[PDB]
Amino acid sequence: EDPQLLVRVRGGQLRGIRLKAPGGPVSAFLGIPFAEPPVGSRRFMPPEPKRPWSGVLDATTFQNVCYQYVDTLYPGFEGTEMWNPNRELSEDCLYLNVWTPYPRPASPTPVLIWIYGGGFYSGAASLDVYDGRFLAQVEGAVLVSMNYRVGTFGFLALPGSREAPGNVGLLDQRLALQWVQENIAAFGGDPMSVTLFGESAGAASVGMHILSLPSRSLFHRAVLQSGTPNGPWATVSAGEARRRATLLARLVGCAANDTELIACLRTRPAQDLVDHEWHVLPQESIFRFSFVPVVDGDFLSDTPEALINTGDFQDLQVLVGVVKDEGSYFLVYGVPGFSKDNESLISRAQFLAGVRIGVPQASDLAAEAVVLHYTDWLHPEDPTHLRDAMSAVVGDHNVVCPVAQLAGRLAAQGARVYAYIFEHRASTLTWPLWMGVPHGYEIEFIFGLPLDPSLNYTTEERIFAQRLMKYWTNFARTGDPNDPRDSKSPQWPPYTTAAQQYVSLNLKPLEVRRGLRAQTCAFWNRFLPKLLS
Amino acid sequence: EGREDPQLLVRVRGGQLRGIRLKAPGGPVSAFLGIPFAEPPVGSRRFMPPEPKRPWSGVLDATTFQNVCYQYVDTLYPGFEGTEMWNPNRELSEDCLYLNVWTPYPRPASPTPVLIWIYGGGFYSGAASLDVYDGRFLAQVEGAVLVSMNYRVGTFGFLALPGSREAPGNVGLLDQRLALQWVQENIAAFGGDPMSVTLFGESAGAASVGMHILSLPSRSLFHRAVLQSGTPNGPWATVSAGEARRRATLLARLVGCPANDTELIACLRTRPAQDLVDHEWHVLPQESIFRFSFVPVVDGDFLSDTPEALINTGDFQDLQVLVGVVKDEGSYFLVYGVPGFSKDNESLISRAQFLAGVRIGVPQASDLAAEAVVLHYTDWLHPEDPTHLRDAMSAVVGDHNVVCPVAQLAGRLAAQGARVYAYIFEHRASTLTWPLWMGVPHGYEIEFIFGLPLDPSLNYTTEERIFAQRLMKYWTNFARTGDPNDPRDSKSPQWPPYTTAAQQYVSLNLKPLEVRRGLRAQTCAFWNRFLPKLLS
Ligand SMILES: CCN(CC)CCNS(=O)(=O)c1cccc(C(F)(F)F)c1
Ligand SMILES: CCN(CC)CCNS(=O)(=O)c1cccc(C(F)(F)F)c1
Ligand SMILES: CCN(CC)CCNS(=O)(=O)c1cccc(C(F)(F)F)c1
Ligand SMILES: *[C@@H]1O[C@H](CO)[C@@H](O)[C@H](O)[C@H]1NC(C)=O
Repeated sequence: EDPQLLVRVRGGQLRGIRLKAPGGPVSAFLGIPFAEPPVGSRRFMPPEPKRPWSGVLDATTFQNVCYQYVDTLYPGFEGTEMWNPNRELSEDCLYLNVWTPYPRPASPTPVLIWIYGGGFYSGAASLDVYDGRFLAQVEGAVLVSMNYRVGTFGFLALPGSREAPGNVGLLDQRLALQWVQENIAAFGGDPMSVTLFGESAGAASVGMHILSLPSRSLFHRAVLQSGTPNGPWATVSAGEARRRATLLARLVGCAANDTELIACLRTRPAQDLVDHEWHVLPQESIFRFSFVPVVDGDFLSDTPEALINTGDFQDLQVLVGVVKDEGSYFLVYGVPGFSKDNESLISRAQFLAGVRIGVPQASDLAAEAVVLHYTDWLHPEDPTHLRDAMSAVVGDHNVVCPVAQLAGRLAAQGARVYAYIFEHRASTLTWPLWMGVPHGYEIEFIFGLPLDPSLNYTTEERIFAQRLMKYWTNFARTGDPNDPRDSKSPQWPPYTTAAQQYVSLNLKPLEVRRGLRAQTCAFWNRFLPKLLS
Repeated sequence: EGREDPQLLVRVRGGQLRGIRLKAPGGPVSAFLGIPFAEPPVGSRRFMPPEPKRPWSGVLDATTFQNVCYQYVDTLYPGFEGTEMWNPNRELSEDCLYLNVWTPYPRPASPTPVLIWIYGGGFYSGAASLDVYDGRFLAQVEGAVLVSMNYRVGTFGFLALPGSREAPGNVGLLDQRLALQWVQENIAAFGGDPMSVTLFGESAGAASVGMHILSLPSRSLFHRAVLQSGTPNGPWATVSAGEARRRATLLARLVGCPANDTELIACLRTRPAQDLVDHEWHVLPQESIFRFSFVPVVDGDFLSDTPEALINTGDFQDLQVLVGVVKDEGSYFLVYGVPGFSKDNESLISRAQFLAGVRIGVPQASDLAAEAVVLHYTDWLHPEDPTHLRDAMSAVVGDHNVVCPVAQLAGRLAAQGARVYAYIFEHRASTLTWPLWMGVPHGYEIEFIFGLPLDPSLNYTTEERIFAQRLMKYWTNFARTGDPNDPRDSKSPQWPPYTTAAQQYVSLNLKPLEVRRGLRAQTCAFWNRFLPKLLS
């Protein structure tokens, strides 16, 4: 056997596998169990630390994907499949993955911990897009990724009940966080330098760890990509959670006590739960998800907004960002007149129709406010503008403005913030051009995929991917994405409340801009709330 | 007669006039001044609709300006030209219904298109005799027949107890209508063409013009319209009947005037004119700017419905209107009310002062509507910059009151059949006496349109003369033909009509015409489209 592939952790012995990255080998350990399989009566329950094992456990292969809805809108299409599960579905999914350089680091390496997205209803650490070999190999990072329970299995809550207190998916993450503290040293990783990063639902979990005291001792830095704990989609109230749980239970046939109800749910095949997962939304919406974290006054003392509005972030360091076209991706998923197979030019009417969807909570008047604000009064009926507007609304509503809000809140309250906007459209992107740089297409670059010679990316992009892996790791190492030996380019300045500087991430060297949709986000973050209050 | 100038003696329906030959830079003009067109609206005719002037005997000397209609006089800035130039320059009297006529010298042989000017001044002030309204240049240089007229302002012109016989409302507007009638009967005696009459006016004058377009009995008295920095629609140009009554009654109390409306009015008719003026500003519902106590009332008579209603639903194929604004419609008003602001400093305000100012500048806005205003005009990169705030404050006031109503008007008119030409006037006079920060304020296009820079003794620059002349060509071409362009100077930039499809309009300044798209389009969607929903 190969010594560089045998590791003893607190629970037993593991055998990793030696993988070939373009530039050299890396040691990988996949399918590492961090919890007792939360199946049977353990459904909806917090996770328990995994029992010790005998012999040498094989950790050379990806474990199962947590049970979730699978998308089927464009069957066999790379643009959607790249996010679908690539291993069997199982409730038995509590496993993590560690990549490290080969030979494993000589001195304690900073740790990256990735948390996936998928709107709290899908996702997996086995996705090719999340391949950790490149960062480990090129930047010599130790990189960790866990599976956590999504959808009903991870976030169905009957608040205040003992048998379904909610947030267990986030507990699954918190427990892998712990695992890394107890075990990562063995792989050469530095438990004293752990950066979390994540996108979409993932960025919000990161945020929620920032905001939950029990977690603030498991990491030292965060990166939130295209997602926040605050905002319209990442949390529900206890009353809203209770509502959906109860509704679902009704939907599969379970009207009495908390204990009785959940008991019956526990006796239901996975696909039954997923079969109705979607039917419990309060409105015909987009960028809305059925089972998400709940404000329980436990994991979350209060709402993320209350929490960011008054937290003390004296000792925090954070990288926050969006892409150029946060909204596009979502429109093809049920917004009348949109499709990836035509340029989706819309009429004024469909534009109105579509606003009541991307802002499901909006009053009649609140919606009119949006429409008037995003209409280009020079070309109020121009089909291209109307389409592009629809995207902007949805992206600004759900991502850009919430992010602007968090940055502003953090910076103002002591935190050290770096903000980007990601502006480069993949050469091999399979979505139409009208969607621009969609939600989730910075990831491949951060993870270093363009170095995969066979992915047919251009050289410019290979160079670009390398530049980001640096930023991200320099951040992990130092809390500052700036090369301490660079050099080009103009240096990435911290986001502040006074100047509000962020940078564009594109093929050209860094350019500094001021104000993250300042005027438009003022409208979302400052005025609209009055309009509904 | 017999030894006078045979070229200064004309007859009108009321009798014989003797006018005066005036000198202008380029030659002589004929001027007839203080021609009475109505019986003096005094004593028991105070507040009443004007009665047509009764013929006189002998030749009436029409060589000097008549009395200015009784009005409040600005004292904010004593002896300062900036303000003085708008103050009455003849004795104040309730006997003030007189018009003026300027024509070439000698008078034209073929019928000449006629320009009728109507002064602004909030309906609280204004005189056709101010220097800035001198027809001598348009007359001499373009061969225009120019008519300007006095009309009752303040209480005397617009105080109304709606529904009553003694104070029906709008008599100020009726004075004007009477002068238009006068032109239709008499203007041919001076060589003017009654088949070709063009109204024009600024601020309240502009609003006035709007109101004749909108008022059926006026729409045979003219053929074309110009509206400078004012509109019949908007926040300040009109009040409901309920609100007019509210203010009439309030004024009465303030002056001791407690057969119901009859008794009330009768008492008011016994008050010195000066006591009425002394109390005019107290009937305002809120601390404000760009609001005036006594303006036209929506009576369902002169004005059948509200101006807003009428422009929304009208048919204006036959209408040729030229409209526009100045770069800085709002600056002038700030120094008369908004704490922080003054002509004698650079008026850099704080955020606090800006929020306080928005309430004043938008007096009828709820707390929520005001937040909306403040969030729109705030620059969220620099929400505390004193210079930005100073200029946003100016822009709230300008947009709300002029630029957006004008935008609203052009939009509805074009959409409904009318030829509209729109402009923005961007040139600050080298001679302007206000501070730089005010930009090109409300009213400082007038001197150029009337051609005052041609007066050599006014110390304007050569460019400004060329420029003043260009603008007279535009105005006077539009008067002639309904189109401001020149068929003969065809190579020069064209001035396209404003259309809902392209919202085109031109910049007016020392440089050749530039065409632009969209009258503060986005910001006016706010004022014109959203804000009304925020309260509906
Ligand atoms: C990094 C993103 N891609 C591109 C290299 C990874 C692989 N595509 S896939 O896993 O998402 C996959 C796997 C199997 C089938 C299909 C489909 F083509 F049918 F869609 C796709
Ligand atoms: C990890 C990033 N994304 C891809 C960009 C994963 C899936 N997209 S989504 O969850 O964020 C999403 C996107 C669009 C529609 C829906 C649906 F719920 F309506 F189906 C979900
Ligand atoms: C119409 C011609 N203007 C030129 C700008 C003369 C000034 N009168 S005002 O209505 O425009 C005006 C000007 C300043 C203050 C006020 C007040 F009503 F608030 F007092 C009114
Ligand atoms: C114009 O200029 C002359 C000096 O060239 C000056 O004496 C005169 O007072 C000025 N008049 C005005 C109107 O300013």
